[PDB]
Amino acid sequence: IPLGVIHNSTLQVSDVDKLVCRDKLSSTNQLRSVGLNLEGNGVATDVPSATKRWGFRSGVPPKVVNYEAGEWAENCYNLEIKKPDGSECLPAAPDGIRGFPRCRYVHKVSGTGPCAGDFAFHKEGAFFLYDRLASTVIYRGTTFAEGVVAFLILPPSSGYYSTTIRYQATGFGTNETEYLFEVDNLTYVQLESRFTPQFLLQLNETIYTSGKRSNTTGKLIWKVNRKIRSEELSF
Amino acid sequence: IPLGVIHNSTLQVSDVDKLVCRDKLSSTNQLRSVGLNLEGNGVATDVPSATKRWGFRSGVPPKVVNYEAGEWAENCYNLEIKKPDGSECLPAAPDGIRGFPRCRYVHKVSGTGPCAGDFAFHKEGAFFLYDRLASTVIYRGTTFAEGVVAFLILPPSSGYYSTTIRYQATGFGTNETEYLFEVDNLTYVQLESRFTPQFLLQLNETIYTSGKRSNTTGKLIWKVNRKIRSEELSF
Amino acid sequence: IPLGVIHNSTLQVSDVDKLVCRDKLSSTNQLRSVGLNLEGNGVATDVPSATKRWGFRSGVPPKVVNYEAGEWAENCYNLEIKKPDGSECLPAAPDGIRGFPRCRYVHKVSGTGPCAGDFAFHKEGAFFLYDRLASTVIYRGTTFAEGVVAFLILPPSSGYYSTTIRYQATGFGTNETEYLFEVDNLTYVQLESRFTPQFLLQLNETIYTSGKRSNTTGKLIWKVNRKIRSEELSF
Amino acid sequence: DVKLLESGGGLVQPGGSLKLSCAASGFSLSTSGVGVGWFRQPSGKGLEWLALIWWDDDKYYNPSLKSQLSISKDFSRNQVFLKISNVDIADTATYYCARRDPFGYDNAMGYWGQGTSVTVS
Amino acid sequence: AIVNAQPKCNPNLHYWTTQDEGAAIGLAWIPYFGPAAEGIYTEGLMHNQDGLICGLRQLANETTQALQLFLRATTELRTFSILNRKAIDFLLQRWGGTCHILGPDCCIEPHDW
Amino acid sequence: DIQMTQSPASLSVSVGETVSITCRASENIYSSLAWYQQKQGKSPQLLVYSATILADGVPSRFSGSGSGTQYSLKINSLQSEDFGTYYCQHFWGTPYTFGGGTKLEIK
Amino acid sequence: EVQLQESGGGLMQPGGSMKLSCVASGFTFSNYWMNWVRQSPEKGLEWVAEIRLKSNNYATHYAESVKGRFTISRDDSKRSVYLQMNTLRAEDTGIYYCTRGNGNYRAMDYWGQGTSVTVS
Amino acid sequence: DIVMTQSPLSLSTSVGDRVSLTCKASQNVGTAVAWYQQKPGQSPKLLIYSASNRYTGVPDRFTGSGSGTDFTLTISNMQSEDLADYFCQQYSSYPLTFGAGTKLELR
Ligand SMILES: *[C@@H]1O[C@H](CO)[C@@H](O[C@@H]2O[C@H](CO)[C@@H](O[C@@H]3O[C@H](CO[C@H]4O[C@H](CO)[C@@H](O)[C@H](O)[C@@H]4O)[C@@H](O)[C@H](O[C@H]4O[C@H](CO)[C@@H](O)[C@H](O)[C@@H]4O)[C@@H]3O)[C@H](O)[C@H]2NC(C)=O)[C@H](O)[C@H]1NC(C)=O
Ligand SMILES: *[C@@H]1O[C@H](CO)[C@@H](O[C@@H]2O[C@H](CO)[C@@H](O[C@@H]3O[C@H](CO)[C@@H](O)[C@H](O[C@H]4O[C@H](CO)[C@@H](O)[C@H](O)[C@@H]4O)[C@@H]3O)[C@H](O)[C@H]2NC(C)=O)[C@H](O)[C@H]1NC(C)=O
Ligand SMILES: *[C@@H]1O[C@H](CO)[C@@H](O[C@@H]2O[C@H](CO)[C@@H](O[C@@H]3O[C@H](CO)[C@@H](O)[C@H](O[C@H]4O[C@H](CO)[C@@H](O)[C@H](O)[C@@H]4O)[C@@H]3O)[C@H](O)[C@H]2NC(C)=O)[C@H](O)[C@H]1NC(C)=O
Ligand SMILES: *[C@@H]1O[C@H](CO)[C@@H](O[C@@H]2O[C@H](CO)[C@@H](O[C@@H]3O[C@H](CO)[C@@H](O)[C@H](O[C@H]4O[C@H](CO)[C@@H](O)[C@H](O)[C@@H]4O)[C@@H]3O)[C@H](O)[C@H]2NC(C)=O)[C@H](O)[C@H]1NC(C)=O
Ligand SMILES: *[C@@H]1O[C@H](CO)[C@@H](O[C@@H]2O[C@H](CO)[C@@H](O[C@@H]3O[C@H](CO)[C@@H](O)[C@H](O)[C@@H]3O)[C@H](O)[C@H]2NC(C)=O)[C@H](O)[C@H]1NC(C)=O
Ligand SMILES: *[C@@H]1O[C@H](CO)[C@@H](O[C@@H]2O[C@H](CO)[C@@H](O)[C@H](O)[C@H]2NC(C)=O)[C@H](O)[C@H]1NC(C)=O
Ligand SMILES: *[C@@H]1O[C@H](CO)[C@@H](O[C@@H]2O[C@H](CO)[C@@H](O)[C@H](O)[C@H]2NC(C)=O)[C@H](O)[C@H]1NC(C)=O
Ligand SMILES: *[C@@H]1O[C@H](CO)[C@@H](O[C@@H]2O[C@H](CO)[C@@H](O)[C@H](O)[C@H]2NC(C)=O)[C@H](O)[C@H]1NC(C)=O
Ligand SMILES: *[C@@H]1O[C@H](CO)[C@@H](O)[C@H](O)[C@H]1NC(C)=O
Ligand SMILES: *[C@@H]1O[C@H](CO)[C@@H](O)[C@H](O)[C@H]1NC(C)=O
Ligand SMILES: *[C@@H]1O[C@H](CO)[C@@H](O)[C@H](O)[C@H]1NC(C)=O
Repeated sequence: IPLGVIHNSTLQVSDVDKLVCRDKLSSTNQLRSVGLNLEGNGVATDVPSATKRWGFRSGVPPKVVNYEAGEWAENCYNLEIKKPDGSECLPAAPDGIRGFPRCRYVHKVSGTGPCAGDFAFHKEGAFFLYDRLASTVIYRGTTFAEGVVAFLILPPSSGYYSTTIRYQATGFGTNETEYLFEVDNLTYVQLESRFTPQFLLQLNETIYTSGKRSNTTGKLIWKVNRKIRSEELSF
Repeated sequence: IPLGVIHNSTLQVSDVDKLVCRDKLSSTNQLRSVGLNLEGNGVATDVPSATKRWGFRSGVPPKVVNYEAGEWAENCYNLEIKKPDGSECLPAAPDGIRGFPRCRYVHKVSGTGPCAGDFAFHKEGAFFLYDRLASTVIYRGTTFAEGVVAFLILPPSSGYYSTTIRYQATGFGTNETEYLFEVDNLTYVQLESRFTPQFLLQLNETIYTSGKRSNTTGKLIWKVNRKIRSEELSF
Repeated sequence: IPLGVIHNSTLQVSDVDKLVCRDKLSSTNQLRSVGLNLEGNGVATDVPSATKRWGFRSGVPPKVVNYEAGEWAENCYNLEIKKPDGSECLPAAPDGIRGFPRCRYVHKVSGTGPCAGDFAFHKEGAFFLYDRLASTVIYRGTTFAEGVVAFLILPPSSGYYSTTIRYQATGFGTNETEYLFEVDNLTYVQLESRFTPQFLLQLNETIYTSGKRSNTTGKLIWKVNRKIRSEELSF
Repeated sequence: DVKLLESGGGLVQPGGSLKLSCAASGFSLSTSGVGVGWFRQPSGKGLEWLALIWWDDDKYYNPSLKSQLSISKDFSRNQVFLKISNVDIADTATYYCARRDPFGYDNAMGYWGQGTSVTVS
Repeated sequence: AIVNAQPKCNPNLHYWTTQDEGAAIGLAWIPYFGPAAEGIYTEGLMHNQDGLICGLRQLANETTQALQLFLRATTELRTFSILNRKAIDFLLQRWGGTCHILGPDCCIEPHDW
Repeated sequence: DIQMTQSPASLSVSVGETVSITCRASENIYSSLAWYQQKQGKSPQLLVYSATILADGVPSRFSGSGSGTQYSLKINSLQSEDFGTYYCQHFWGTPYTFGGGTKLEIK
Repeated sequence: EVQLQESGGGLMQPGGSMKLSCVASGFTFSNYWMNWVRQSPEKGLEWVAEIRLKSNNYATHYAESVKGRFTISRDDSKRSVYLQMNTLRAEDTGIYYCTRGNGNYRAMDYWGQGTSVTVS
Repeated sequence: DIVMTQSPLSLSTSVGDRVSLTCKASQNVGTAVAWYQQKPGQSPKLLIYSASNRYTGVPDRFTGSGSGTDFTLTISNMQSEDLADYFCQQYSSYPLTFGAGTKLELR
């Protein structure tokens, strides 16, 4: 495994057959294993694509690795998904696991679907990052921010209190999977694509105000396109 | 973290900007992480003060650290304390935890009180020492001897079978907390202060002999000051 | 702990007071901790002797150690033994434990006996090898191949799908212990000694063919010596 | 020569449950392949089968009663047991324990319990 | 520099390892498209050239005996490493001594002009 | 105890000829098997270390094969220095066993 | 190079006893165990006995056809070996050898010149 | 499940009668059958083992025969002490089955 090297104010690859002393490791505190946010590569954040990126495998056991502190994520996820028969799906997090420190918008999902396999796994192999431990597998509950890790040789409440967007899932891990936004105990809006957290956040302009607000014994789903809100377009 | 260094037959602090070869680490077996007994600093051993030294915090998770073998303790403690509603308080010890090897007088306590928080913690941050693992948190049951740890660079049945003094607690973790000595299924003596383990041990001169010995359907508490024993001064 | 050293194309013992540079550790990937199969020393594989080699101790806690990949075993064992009162005996394997990768003939045993102690232990101290972790203790279920470990400094489905011989135990951990081979829900043959896995395998020449085959409401035991098969010699 | 001993539950209400047991005071039951079992004779009726238990840890039941019948044992005390869900008047019978007698060939059982009985009310 | 115990050495070494350099396809880097959990194993054969295999068994037995005590002395439960520590002492045995040429160390090359 | 045999009981040869010797035995999981030769007036000398590893100072011409009940000795070509008789043995542990040997007859 | 030499051979009357022996140098005894073998035109080479290293508490073995007719001894300060024949019965006329070798090979890699021992 | 029957369902007897009883079944028991004797207040004691061997300590008055689905029990020289409810049982298949039984009365 190659290490980044900072020298002549640029990155250099450690994997050479001569280690010239121009780079020196005076102490172990020059070492870093910092995590990086996958999102920083411009990777799409639509929740449907997030689902597309997870493998749903059974077979080989999960592993985790310790890593150095790293960059903030705008988007992160919490998951409650269960199998259609009401079986729990995906293991409870192991001791010492807690959600990532700085997500701006943790997305929370619940609902059921086939939830194939037992250990999930990222289709690209990207790490899930929980606090300071990278993982190859998704844990229940707590937030995982997709990312990668690198190793290099070195020469206020809103920072975590922010978080919006909780929604239901219909099916899971398959092409047929669908999501519906939920506010005020109302399931609504298909969330198909192209919606930033703020795009969705502004939809709360309708909550207890400009629309929706099913003041009935049950909740009504609106199909997103008022045209967008799709008020009274529920079926 | 500084390391002790033995050189010129004296301790020296490792944290210097030049490491002169006069000190040499020929092998890793010169290294030591030995624990030290807090009691060796003359710290009071009265059980009420021991209680005063524990924080009762909830919040940050417990941690432990491996350490080298170390000095004998005259006083150590076992704890069964529970919340007033009968809830268990403080986690069961983790695997591989066992009581300190050489305590002369393990003190055992049981009873209930508010037992605030969930992880206790030492108010001075002193380590709890279980066998070979230092801890920031108190575990149920097994003995922890208060201590600290240091790292330095180096150039018969009674040893564990001894142990006396088991007693009840009234309340816990608060100024109002009180303790009563117990022998022969009798709760007695407030144990307020100034009592060495031997001071208390000699009080067994009354057991089945010179006093107390409530040969009744119940047990009577005596309030310590025969004046000390406070025989028949129970209320 | 001495390390093997390969130099001048021969093994050499690392424990010398001078480390001549003729041996060089250019990287950590020259290091190996490889396991070795005890069976490669000609040690008997009769199941009764395997039982003779296990201590059945209670007392000191189990430990395991990580080790490098190593040689194939012809014989390995799985165990379901329980105490005579129906108590489980021996702990379930810890997480990450799985059976050895290449056993040709895993032997499986079930049944009950006194199963003295709680941690077993090898009488010679030989390691049990589970996957990549050596152990001082037997775990339930999964295969352990007896072996030892060494550390040295360096300068298709049948490979695991093979496996035969499952049998009952009568008593356990004691001189009186006895085993009976089982096929077709029939308990038979004392398996006293001298039987290679193939010696036993050829006995399936009788299954649904040349003998035994108790086509009754129950199964009959035959006492091994057709003379060997001991057909109709059950009592 | 084994002093097998009958034991069991007392009178029960119909729609109740029953526990039955026996013990082999004359034998350890440690020989492999030992089979013991239960059968019953309501009203002077023939040997209705109930269950089989093997020292090799094998269990069998009469399928007609199996839905409400379970086998248990306690070898450390040479004990065998039955549990019966939904005991009612159709379950009133004499009851017996049994053991292989020729031992090891064709079941050969054979050896019998003292006899007990169960009623409901 | 050791010789075999009365036990009988089988000179053959048939072994398996988890090592597998590279990847067959880029997706094989990914556990999702990775080999079955037993597929990691690879295997090979060695022969007792120069008595090495048999020597290895004896060495292993001695090492096992030494190791047993060390493990008793450990406090950690699963002892995942040791070799790293051994590498440290490999270096410590060679370093921190005075060392120009006169000391019997550091493999100093002969001096040219 | 393991029993063993060898064939041909002798082989007539010519110089530079490729030759081989069959040796058979009760099964031996050990590859411990080895070969040696002797000359009249001479103490036996090892030709190959157990299995196929050649004894030190043995010419590259020497070879061998097999495991279990069947194994062999091979020589790529012959030199007059190789005249003698040849053997194989069971060193699997104890008691040791030896082949009746063969004779290197000359054409 | 082993410096081995053999002694105590030659003709003896039947029904006797003798201690056939060897001596060697340049290969320390501390690293090995030794074997005696015998050969005849009528027999070919045959194993006679095994002498374990003191780590095995000097355990020994003999071919079953000769067992109890011979015992062995060794002296690791003298680097010497004894066949200690219990008997000199008959058919003992084959050439005797004593061998040693690397434990990671087998004892065949060293041998004596051999000796003749015969019975009348 | 498998049908078991016996006959005669009852038999009048007198001393010295040669008793003949039979047991029949839907399935070919193959001789894995046994016969039993019972009296009130008593266990159904074994009489016949494997369609032939009377159980040890059984008097030799008791003999039996047959294979497949057909079996018999007979009593030579019957004695009044032999009145009993008689049974048979199938050991070749299960759930276990037994004959409906028979009874005898001397007179
Ligand atoms: C590294 O490798 C060496 C071998 O090179 C191993 O050494 C073995 O060590 C064990 C003991 O640790 C030895 O076993 C002992 O054998 C004695 C003889 O058994 C034989 O004799 C009997 C009686 O005639 C025969 O029935 C049987 O077939 C054998 O021929 C036993 O008497 C010993 O038992 C006594 O002590 C043991 C240990 O306390 C008790 O458990 C017994 O109950 C009894 O009290 C003992 O079993 C073995 O012979 C050694 N072999 C060799 C070749 O040296 C090491 O074990 C190995 N290192 C490690 C750590 O595994
Ligand atoms: C859509 O609009 C509605 C308003 O029409 C909005 O509802 C509002 O939500 C906030 C937050 O829940 C409410 O204010 C809260 O009041 C409670 C009780 O006093 C406080 O405890 C809350 O403080 C906690 O949470 C804060 C925010 O995380 C923390 O900063 C703080 O430390 C506490 O943890 C909080 O102040 C407000 O009363 C309602 N108002 C109404 C009319 O509903 C809703 O949030 C909007 N939808 C979305 C998805 O944003
Ligand atoms: C106050 O005085 C009373 C006596 O008036 C005293 O009670 C005594 O306690 C000891 C210890 O419990 C008793 O002796 C024990 O007897 C049992 C049974 O035979 C033994 O098993 C005990 O041995 C175990 O414990 C020992 C001490 O730890 C170990 O050394 C040993 O290995 C065993 O583990 C032990 O010998 C004695 O009989 C009573 N006597 C009476 C009359 O009560 C009491 O201990 C005193 N109070 C205090 C707090 O010291
Ligand atoms: C003694 O002889 C009997 C035959 O008289 C023999 O029974 C045979 O066992 C094999 C294996 O169980 C049977 O073949 C199997 O058939 C099933 C169903 O189609 C397959 O699923 C099995 O395949 C699995 O197992 C294979 C072997 O491990 C794997 O290679 C494969 O990937 C699958 O996991 C298997 O093909 C066969 O039908 C019976 N035949 C009869 C007549 O019983 C028995 O095994 C012999 N006894 C012993 C102990 O060997
Ligand atoms: C199940 O296994 C039993 C046990 O072997 C089988 O019983 C056997 O049945 C055969 C067929 O009748 C018997 O052979 C017969 O023997 C008599 C004399 O003993 C002879 O007169 C007949 O001509 C015939 O050869 C055999 O004796 C009997 N027992 C044994 C051990 O062979 C049974 O057939 C098997 N089948 C089933 C479904 O039970
Ligand atoms: C979800 O996906 C499945 C498969 O991807 C769809 O079923 C396939 O549809 C295609 C045509 O688009 C057919 O050619 C295949 O034969 C079908 N089977 C397969 C490949 O699984 C299904 O229609 C999709 N439905 C939704 C709404 O997601
Ligand atoms: C236990 O402690 C509490 C507080 O330490 C006592 O209550 C306080 O008493 C002081 C006077 O000593 C008052 O000024 C405070 O207002 C009280 N409240 C506080 C500070 O908690 C209580 O009296 C003590 N009782 C006993 C017997 O322990
Ligand atoms: C199993 O072992 C025990 C003890 O090893 C046997 O009982 C001992 O038998 C010897 C004679 O062989 C007596 O001298 C001892 O006094 C007995 N008690 C001991 C030492 O435990 C027992 O007979 C053995 N039985 C079987 C069949 O394994
Ligand atoms: C939403 O519904 C739940 C029941 O599903 C109810 O407990 C809760 O009070 C509701 N939320 C609000 C804010 O009324
Ligand atoms: C003390 O009391 C307990 C019940 O709380 C009782 O079990 C025990 O026997 C008593 N102790 C003695 C030594 O009598
Ligand atoms: C063996 O017996 C078990 C019951 O103990 C039964 O479930 C199983 O079907 C039997 N095996 C076969 C292959 O019939």
